[PDB]
Amino acid sequence: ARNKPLAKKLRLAKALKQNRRVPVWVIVKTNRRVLTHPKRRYWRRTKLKE
Amino acid sequence: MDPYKVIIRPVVTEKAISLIEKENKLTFIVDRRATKQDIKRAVEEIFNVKVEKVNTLITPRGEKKAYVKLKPEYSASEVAARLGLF
Amino acid sequence: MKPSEIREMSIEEIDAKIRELRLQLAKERGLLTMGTSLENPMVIRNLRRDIARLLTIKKEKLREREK
Amino acid sequence: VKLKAIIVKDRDGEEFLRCPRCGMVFKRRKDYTKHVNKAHGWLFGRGKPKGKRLQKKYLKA
Amino acid sequence: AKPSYVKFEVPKELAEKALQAVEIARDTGKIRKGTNETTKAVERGQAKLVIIAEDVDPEEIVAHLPPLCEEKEIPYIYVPSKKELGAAAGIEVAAASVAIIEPGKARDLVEEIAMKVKELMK
Amino acid sequence: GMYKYIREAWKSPKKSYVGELLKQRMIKWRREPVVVRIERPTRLDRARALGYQAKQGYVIVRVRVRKGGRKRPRWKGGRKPSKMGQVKYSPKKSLQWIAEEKAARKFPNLEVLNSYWVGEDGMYKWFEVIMVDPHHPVIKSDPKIAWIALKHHKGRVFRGLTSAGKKGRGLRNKGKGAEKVRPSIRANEGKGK
RNA sequence: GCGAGGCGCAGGCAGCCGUCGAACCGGGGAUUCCCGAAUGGGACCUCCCGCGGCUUAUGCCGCACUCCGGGGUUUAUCCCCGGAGGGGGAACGCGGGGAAUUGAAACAUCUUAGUACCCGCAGGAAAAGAAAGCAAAAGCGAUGCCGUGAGUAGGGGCGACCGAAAACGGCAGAGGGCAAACUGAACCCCGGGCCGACGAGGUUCGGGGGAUGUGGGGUUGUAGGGCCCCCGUAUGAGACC
RNA sequence: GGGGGACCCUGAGUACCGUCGGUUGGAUAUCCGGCGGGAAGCUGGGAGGCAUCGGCUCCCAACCCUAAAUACGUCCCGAG
Ligand SMILES: [Zn+2]
Repeated sequence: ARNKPLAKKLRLAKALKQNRRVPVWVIVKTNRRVLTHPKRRYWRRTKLKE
Repeated sequence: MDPYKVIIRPVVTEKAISLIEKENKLTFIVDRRATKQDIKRAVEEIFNVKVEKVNTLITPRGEKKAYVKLKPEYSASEVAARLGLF
Repeated sequence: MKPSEIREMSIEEIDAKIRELRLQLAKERGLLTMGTSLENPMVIRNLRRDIARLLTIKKEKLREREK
Repeated sequence: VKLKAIIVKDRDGEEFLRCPRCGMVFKRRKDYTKHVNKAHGWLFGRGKPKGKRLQKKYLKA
Repeated sequence: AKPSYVKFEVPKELAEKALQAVEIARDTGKIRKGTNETTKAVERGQAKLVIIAEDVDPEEIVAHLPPLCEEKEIPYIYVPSKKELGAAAGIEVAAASVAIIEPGKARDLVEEIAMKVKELMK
Repeated sequence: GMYKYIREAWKSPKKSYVGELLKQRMIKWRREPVVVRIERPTRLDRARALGYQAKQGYVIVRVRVRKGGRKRPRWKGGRKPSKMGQVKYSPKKSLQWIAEEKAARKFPNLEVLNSYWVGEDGMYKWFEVIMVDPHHPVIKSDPKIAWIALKHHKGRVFRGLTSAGKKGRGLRNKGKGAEKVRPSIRANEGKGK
């Protein structure tokens, strides 16, 4: 929305920062056992809890 | 807020670099709990310069950014070179 | 920087050292994004922990003086 | 029988002396000593138990 | 507004006379201060004059004194203030009632008070 | 001394001056709050017997309670004929116990020690409740009452450790007929009352 | 403490830390954002807006409601000082409110059941506890839990079903205090001072309580205690701090 | 530390009765509560499964505290 409160904006910012892929160096360090995390999200498909 | 605990890091983006040379303006990422008065005091006291104006915003990633305009008698390029921004 | 040498200095220059270290920490954080030619990636961590040490022994000295 | 005071705490974490034979709680050492003497001297002979049933129990034991 | 345990109106001069009689008896004679002590004294028959405050609440404290003194044939009088009665008796706290056992130098004063009370209402 | 006279006077209020005194007192009391602190006990002999003393940490609170039983709220779901009673019901706690609980609610930091009946008209019953402050140095120093300052004595009225609570729990009966009242009501499946 | 490696799950790059003893382990400290009983005042967004003192300024300490024990005064509960309560906790605990499916081969007394659930109140356990009791040739001698008494006494459209205690054998065992009679300020708390050892104990001053009774005394049954009379002691024997 | 007394004290809307609702195996003989009534108090009072009278036995309410043996396991050691 055009008008937002700061607390909601900060929570949305935290979710935005969370939504990213696993580092490639993490993948090689873990030997391909860790390839993803449960916080991956698609804006038009998976909606935020808020 | 303590003058030495407001600034987190300078901004080294294309936009910030262009502003430094064009408008005598520095760009900092500062603590979100810092007001314009605190930012002005911090910059002036740290860099021994006089600041004309401060414009603050909060980025979509939750950080606080501050554009600080220096007085004409002081050059933002000199301070950028001092800090190594170049 | 080690506590043995930190304890030698007084509170005033401890504060001065904290100020200088915070300046350097901000400058190194800026250089981190500016350029990738970082010889020492651990400088930021070392500076942070040195500042924490300075504050800790500063408060210890304050307690000693008050007592 | 040993009647050394037991240490118990108050709602405010403050000190109290408890009688092991009765459970009565005091805050003054003089009062605790007076209680132990005046109320349990019969065990050591400086008195007599109170109550016919208690006296019968003591005689049997 | 006067409590029901009083039976007659005591003039201010007579009340002050009773207070000073209590003071003299305390200083030279013998008195019993306190409702329990005065009740015991009157029951034992050692009381020569009883003084009762007029502002005792609850009034169960001194509700028995008038009938008991009438039964035992002992003069009693009323005074305004418990604080004044206690101060005269010589204690740091108020006294609801007092009794005089030995008038001391107040023999004539006690006799006068008894005569006046007997005339007034006994 | 005077205590026996007070007890004799209050034995039957309508057979002495206490009748008129109580009539006036009730007229005064009907215009006071439900829970009101007072300075001195009205029945000194009863207060002293129940454990009241004239020193700091002791307070007296008069509580007014409504006479009669209780009416159960209308049941909304289907009920069997044995479960429909609404009006002819009585609380399992005595009105004295209820008044003590009300006084405890009014005063959070104090503990209820005991209480006594101080009069009643055709609508209201009045109880005077003794309350003790367990955090006062005088109370701590007095060994007679200092026991109340231990942790496991909190909310004693609410848990039913007062005299009224013991009577309501049925702990004044022992031997035959008192098999389900010890060690506690719940311990016997709540079957003793 | 341990003794050469270390930088979590987590096998990488680059670096730094450690012999001035790290990493790691046990103990003690420091920092400890915001909301939250949330408490100076507000929440359509865990973010905002105030009032008094100190502070040169950077900044600090107070300001919620319901009460207890005190003080001042503006007598408004207005201000100040000391102290309390609120919320949380898997199961267990204490005190109250309290159904229906179901069984009775239907169903209403009854059963389900003082159960599910609800309200209130505590602890590491809670509750009970020392006989106005039990028992009848004899007796026992506080309370609780275990075996058993016993599916017995007894309840019940005497239908379905429900349902104990005493006694006996064990675990553990512990008994004390008020009100009152009587005496009558000999008393308690708080804040200072000294003697003592810094402690126990002893003592002095100010303040708050206290004769509507602080303290001493006293606590029980063919009775106990008080008070009065007589006889006898302490020069000794405990107990506790 | 013991013998005598001729004097004093020993818990009230309480114990208890009638009635109503609940609860209980408690049955005319369980316990709790509401309503009306309500004592003696030491020259005294209570209990002994319907009520009362007499005998006998046991006890002293209407105030308070009390460790160990007991319940549970958000936790830990140990075992299968
Ligand atoms: Zn003891």
